[PDB]
Amino acid sequence: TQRAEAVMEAEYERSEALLANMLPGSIAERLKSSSRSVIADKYDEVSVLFADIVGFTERASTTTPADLVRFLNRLYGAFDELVDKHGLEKIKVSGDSYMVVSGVPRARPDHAFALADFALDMANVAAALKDPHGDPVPLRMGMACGPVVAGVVGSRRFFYDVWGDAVNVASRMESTDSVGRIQVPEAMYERLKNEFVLQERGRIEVKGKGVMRTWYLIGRKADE
Amino acid sequence: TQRAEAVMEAEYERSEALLANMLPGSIAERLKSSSRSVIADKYDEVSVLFADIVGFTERASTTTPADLVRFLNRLYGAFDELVDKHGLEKIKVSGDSYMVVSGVPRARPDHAFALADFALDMANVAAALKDPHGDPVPLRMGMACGPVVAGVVGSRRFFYDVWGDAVNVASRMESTDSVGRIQVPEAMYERLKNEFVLQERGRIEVKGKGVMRTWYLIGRKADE
Ligand SMILES: CNc1ccccc1C(=O)O[C@H]1[C@@H](O)[C@H](n2cnc3c(=O)[nH]c(N)nc32)O[C@@H]1COP(=O)(O)OP(=O)(O)OP(=O)(O)O
Ligand SMILES: CNc1ccccc1C(=O)O[C@H]1[C@@H](O)[C@H](n2cnc3c(=O)[nH]c(N)nc32)O[C@@H]1COP(=O)(O)OP(=O)(O)OP(=O)(O)O
Ligand SMILES: [Mn+2]
Ligand SMILES: [Mn+2]
Ligand SMILES: [Mn+2]
Ligand SMILES: [Mn+2]
Repeated sequence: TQRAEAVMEAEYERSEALLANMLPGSIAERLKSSSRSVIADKYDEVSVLFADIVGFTERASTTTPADLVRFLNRLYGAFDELVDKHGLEKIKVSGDSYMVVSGVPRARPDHAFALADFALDMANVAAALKDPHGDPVPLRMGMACGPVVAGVVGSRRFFYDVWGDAVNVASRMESTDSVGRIQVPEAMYERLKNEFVLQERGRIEVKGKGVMRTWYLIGRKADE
Repeated sequence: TQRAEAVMEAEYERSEALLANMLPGSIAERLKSSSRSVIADKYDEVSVLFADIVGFTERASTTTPADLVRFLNRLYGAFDELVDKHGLEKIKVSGDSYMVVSGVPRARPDHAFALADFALDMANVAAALKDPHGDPVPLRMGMACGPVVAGVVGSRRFFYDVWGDAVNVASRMESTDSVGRIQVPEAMYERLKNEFVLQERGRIEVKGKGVMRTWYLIGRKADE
């Protein structure tokens, strides 16, 4: 029975390790509580980041669809290493778009700073990496902070997603960005300007907000 | 020892039941195994659908953020039962977006017809129901077909997903679609046209493909 008792726990360890990989800590437990209630938690202030590969579909002429997924897995493996180093939250991946959130599931007041350190690190990572044909991997990166709702929707193939205004403006900060830069709205610049160094881009038209003044994040302030 | 076995059996069962709903079973094993290969399998003939709710962010003015998440779970959970009815593959609910696939894991000659019957059924069920404020639920829908790659990318937050040209043009079919219509490209039209009624929209600009002749799925043909 020991040859089965040890194997049942070895299979439990593998199962728990997968669930852990796919879901944040508290979320996996909530989904095993066998609570019929839905997971929708309000968060007062979180920072969200989107990073998106510049001209990914043009690569479909020189690269096969399977090698493009092998590319994504390689590049995301490098980014996943970086999210663990910074202790942040990877939410999801939408093709060539990588979403990282700071301040969920465990809220933290320095969310903005931590994501800003992350974005600058991510910039240095992609800058060092080559696509399937030895060429560079250009990125558009945008951030935003604010009230968000995080939770799990649906009965199958579910994940912990986050919804809110800050995901909507961070999405625009990324799409409206010039390749190689980290774009932030006026609201985040206000949060960052004390510890970070930023360059004013100017006015920008948002797809659902209107017109905003934007800033580019270049690095931490010199400690001297 | 007696009470120890009683709880440990149940805990093992929670993880397995949770895990069962989270991924296709054989990909969960490939993920629990020590394989260094990319979980990426090529599939020839698959149809992909993208749905997205029209003006979701604006509903936050009348509905609380958590009731919006509860709504998304009520709405897409209803469609989750419709995918099963049609024997298709739900990929995810991301933001207010939904991805359903036809032709993975098992290939079916009617992959395009089965997903077209599903989208039309989905458009009828959405039309028959209200949002929490009592207003209608207008959707944008896009469909496409062709060779696809299905699997998992990255080392953290494993999620079973689908990539390819079909998922690229289905997302553009949805984003560029008029509200309440189901948009498909010329290639998809050419597949459906002998069992379904289609109306040409015409040549429209789509990102990464140029100018495409698009159509609107209207409904099934009168079998006399
Ligand atoms: C033959 N095409 C592919 C083969 C293998 C893997 C991916 C593709 C592919 O075309 O991926 C694209 C979308 O399907 C894929 N994609 C986007 N959203 C989703 C999504 O939500 N799900 C999946 N599975 N794939 C998605 O991302 C890719 C890039 O989309 P963007 O919209 O970001 O544009 P871009 O070419 O990079 O130029 P630009 O953005 O700088 O203007
Ligand atoms: C204050 N906003 C909210 C409060 C509670 C619940 C949801 C929201 C909200 O705005 O959710 C949006 C994103 O935060 C949330 N979201 C989560 N992840 C993502 C993501 O990766 N991308 C985007 N764009 N949005 C995301 O999805 C939601 C819908 O996004 P869309 O841009 O598709 O819809 P729309 O702009 O309302 O209308 P239309 O253009 O479709 O007509
Ligand atoms: Mn891109
Ligand atoms: Mn993208
Ligand atoms: Mn929407
Ligand atoms: Mn969306």
